[PDB]
Amino acid sequence: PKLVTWMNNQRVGELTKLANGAHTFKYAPEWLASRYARPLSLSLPLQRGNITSDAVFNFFDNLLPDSPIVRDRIVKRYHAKSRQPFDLLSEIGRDSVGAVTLIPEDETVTHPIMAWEKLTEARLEEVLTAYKADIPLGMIREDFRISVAGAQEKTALLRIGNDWCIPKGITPTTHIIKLPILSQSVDNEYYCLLLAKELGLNVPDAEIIKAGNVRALAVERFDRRWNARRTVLLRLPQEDMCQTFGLPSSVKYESDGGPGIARIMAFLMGSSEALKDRYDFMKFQVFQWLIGATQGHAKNFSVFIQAGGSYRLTPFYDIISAFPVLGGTGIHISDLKLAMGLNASKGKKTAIDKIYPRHFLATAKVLRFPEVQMHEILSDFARMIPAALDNVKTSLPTDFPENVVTAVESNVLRLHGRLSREY
Amino acid sequence: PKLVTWMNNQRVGELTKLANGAHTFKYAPEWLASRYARPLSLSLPLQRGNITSDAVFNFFDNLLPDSPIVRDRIVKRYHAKSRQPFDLLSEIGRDSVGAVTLIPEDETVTHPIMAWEKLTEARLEEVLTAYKADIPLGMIREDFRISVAGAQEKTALLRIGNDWCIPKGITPTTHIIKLPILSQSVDNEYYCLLLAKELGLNVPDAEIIKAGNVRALAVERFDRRWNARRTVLLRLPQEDMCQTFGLPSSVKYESDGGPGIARIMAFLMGSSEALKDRYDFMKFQVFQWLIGATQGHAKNFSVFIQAGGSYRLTPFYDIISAFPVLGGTGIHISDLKLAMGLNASKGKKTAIDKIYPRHFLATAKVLRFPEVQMHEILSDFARMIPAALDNVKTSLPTDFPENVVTAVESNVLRLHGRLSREY
Amino acid sequence: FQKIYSPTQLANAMKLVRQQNGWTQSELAKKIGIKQATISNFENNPDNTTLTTFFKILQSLELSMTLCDAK
Amino acid sequence: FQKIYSPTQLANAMKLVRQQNGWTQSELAKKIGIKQATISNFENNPDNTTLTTFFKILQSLELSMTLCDAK
DNA sequence: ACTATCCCCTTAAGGGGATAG
DNA sequence: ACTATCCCCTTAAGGGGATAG
Ligand SMILES: Nc1ncnc2c1ncn2[C@@H]1O[C@H](COP(=O)(O)OP(=O)(O)OP(=O)(O)O)[C@@H](O)[C@H]1O
Ligand SMILES: Nc1ncnc2c1ncn2[C@@H]1O[C@H](COP(=O)(O)OP(=O)(O)OP(=O)(O)O)[C@@H](O)[C@H]1O
Repeated sequence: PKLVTWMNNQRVGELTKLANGAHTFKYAPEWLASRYARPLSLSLPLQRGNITSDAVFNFFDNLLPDSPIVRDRIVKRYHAKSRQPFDLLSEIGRDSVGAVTLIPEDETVTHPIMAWEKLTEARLEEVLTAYKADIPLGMIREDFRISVAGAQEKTALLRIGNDWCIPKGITPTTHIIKLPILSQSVDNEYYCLLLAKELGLNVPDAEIIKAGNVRALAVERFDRRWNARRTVLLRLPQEDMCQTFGLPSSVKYESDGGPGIARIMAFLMGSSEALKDRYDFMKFQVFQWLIGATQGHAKNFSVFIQAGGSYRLTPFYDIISAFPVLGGTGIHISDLKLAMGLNASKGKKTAIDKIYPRHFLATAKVLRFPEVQMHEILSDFARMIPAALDNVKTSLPTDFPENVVTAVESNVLRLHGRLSREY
Repeated sequence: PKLVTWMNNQRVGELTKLANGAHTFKYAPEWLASRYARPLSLSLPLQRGNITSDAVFNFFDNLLPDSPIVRDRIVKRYHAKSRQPFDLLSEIGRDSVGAVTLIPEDETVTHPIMAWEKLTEARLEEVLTAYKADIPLGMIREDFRISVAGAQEKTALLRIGNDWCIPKGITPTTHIIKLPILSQSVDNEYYCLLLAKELGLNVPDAEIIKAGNVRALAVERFDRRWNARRTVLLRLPQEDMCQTFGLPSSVKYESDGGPGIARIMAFLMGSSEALKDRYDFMKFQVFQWLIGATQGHAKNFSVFIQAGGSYRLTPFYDIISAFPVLGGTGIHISDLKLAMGLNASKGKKTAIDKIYPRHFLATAKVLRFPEVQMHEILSDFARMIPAALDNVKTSLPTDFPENVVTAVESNVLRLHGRLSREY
Repeated sequence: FQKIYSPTQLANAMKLVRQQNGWTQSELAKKIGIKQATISNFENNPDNTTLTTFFKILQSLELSMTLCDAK
Repeated sequence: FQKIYSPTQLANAMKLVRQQNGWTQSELAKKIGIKQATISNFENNPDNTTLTTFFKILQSLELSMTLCDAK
């Protein structure tokens, strides 16, 4: 059965799975002329025919959870004909990231435009522990077709006024809720997100919800936005750097085949805010360094797909500190590596601990990124880390678990030392 | 004294002649931002400073008559400080071709916007014979500051209703009047212009005026055009292929240094009607062949300078048949050469008589001009020459001198033979 | 209309247009004197492509080009 | 705005703009990682000039580009 | 029928590095 | 102070000519 692709109620095209299991996609002659017209993916540009490239499959496979065990977790409840992308997509295909919406052709069913069943203080706790049993994406055995990409345990939800309401119909969620993996990962992030903001980085706000014997992180979605009259909840098109180059989740890490500093930076010259984005992607590199984050795999960077085929970086998201993991085990700062390597002389340095300011300016020297600009990113960190830290510390809830802050705040300063010692 | 440059009442800038006799030009910060803004010459692009290149001088020198004897003819009446471009330009600088208007800075003098003193049946004859004495451009000793480029004897005039009125003030003329050099050159052209039209070529209409013991050709100007309310007579900006590349009248002929088929054709790829103009410039080449015209020197092709710096070919103009010149003297079709050479194998054929269709397709082969298009220009001439000829013949006035037609019509057919014999 | 900021954005844009008017790389090429390979090249690797090639192709499509502010 | 139909029309256009904002070939070049010679080249021989160079320069001027009909 | 490649050849862009005017 | 050239090096556009899918 065909599968149609709409965006904020606008038929963009429709996905097709042939007999020989070949996934194809074709635009809608109509949408290829719409005011809103823009490619579903920079990797599937508007054209008249049927696209038949892996790029088609890759884009849609990257819409489902990264783990082969979670896939099977989904085929549980909903009797999907397989763990095959198309099938699941046909099942839990309504609230994917960005704004793509997959509805079977043979099924108009104008599902709930803006519906939601308010959760009970228990119900909330229920879904927030569906990972304890065998219920993926917190989709308990009680009208839920939401989708999120990634590897950890999560589930997105709606949030109207002061209630965590379960999305009903094709109603978009507003918050991507996360659960405890690394112990208090809910905390590691909530901290990492505050600090990032405090340093002038583009990151979404994040609030942590408590449900008895469980802690869950609730992040606000930068791919959602109320409309003019606070009537419709619109979904902003977007994609992760994997979809862009049309690669499979498989190559997320630069150490598999995924993209890294260069490719990416090159791609940004084509942004509508190129010179600026181009700059922020770098600043961030150096921040991922300081807090030693280690998930900088393509699938963690997103560009907004605007009309006419434009695009710009989306705020940075999902940042977790790989620091609380030192000491207790053999694991030490010398073992920590940066998802994307910066250049060096011996090849390309990729170890946080062995890394020094000089290494960034080397990279910022090849890629042609204004040396004078890199100097400024180093100088600004060299003198705001301290203040950034404290003005944050004095915010964490009086119950925020303490080593997390210490463990994260202390190594960070060590690393920063190299900076001040120069800038 | 400075010299200002206005176009249809719009200060574009102002020409300056330093002490060391260096001719300079600078735009007006104001005009460099006007709705109408466009370069005075493709050879003097809008920029902030003072232009100091020969290109400045070349553009303005190409506004005055080509003959060093006529220059002196002008310094006669008006006590110009010299035959130096600037000076004359300061004197008879009001009605030049295109739409440039030069008025001394130190002299606003809102001269007659739309004035004209109707000429008497004699007065007309007067100016039409000013070349017999020592009065250039028919500017007799009675408020006249008109300018025309070229080498033969001419003078432009206004034409309101049924009267040949002498332009008064900066009032633009409407017709470029020509006098008898080649005897009845007034006729050679008037014929050549009719035939050109009849074959679907872009050429201005032309009427011949009679003044007793003198015959004068009156051509309509394609660089003039009434405005909305038939109130203002606007001047359309333009320039000849010499000004374009910023070369001196000296190199008008390809056999001096001037431009030829290629350069020109290349330049046309940048037209706003490139693919079309590019085609017509060729068709014409082949026509200049058939009627054996021999004045195809850069200074005979013009592009309109539109807003934002655009440009397109102006209708072809000034076409005289170098045929009536055979027989009587040693002069024979083998002596006749095409101002611009087309390519060949032995180098570049340039002799009408030795030239055959094959030669054009050779040239149309290097310049990459669609062979299929050249085939069509040859085929259309191969079957309209005859009809074109007759439908014309039956028009010439019952007093039109007969060998001109015969002499021109007969050789033409000979040449055409090669065509039909193939297309 | 749509503001383009890259050769790739450009190619896709012009490709669409050619596709839309049912034109072939071969057609346009013959009209403006460039190789049909040159057009195939332009639609997949527009990063390195002479400006001249750009406008000829641009002319064969009967389109123009203007410069506007990136808001 | 003005419709451009040639690399030369283009250069003059962008040259003007740089001149207008009091910018130097050297300034823009340093911001978008290309040689100031590359910019000098672009303003006198734009016929043969990579599209990429085109847009970088285009970005340093803070302008965009769109495609419209040649009426 | 239509587009993507290819061998092959010459002219050159553009980055290094850098000075003449 | 600012832009036009330059020696020098590598990668390549684009035209010829032309076929694999
Ligand atoms: N706040 C958000 N707003 C919009 N899209 C988001 C947001 N958070 C995550 N996403 C989207 O979801 C995808 C995965 O999210 P995220 O990186 O948070 O997952 P994880 O933390 O599940 O990932 P991993 O385990 O691989 O590190 C991204 O590709 C991104 O497009
Ligand atoms: N009908 C016209 N409309 C507009 N401009 C014209 C017209 N006739 C001539 N011109 C302009 O005047 C210039 C010379 O005119 P033309 O070629 O008729 O002179 P000539 O016949 O005096 O030339 P030559 O003696 O060199 O062959 C051209 O450069 C052109 O721009």
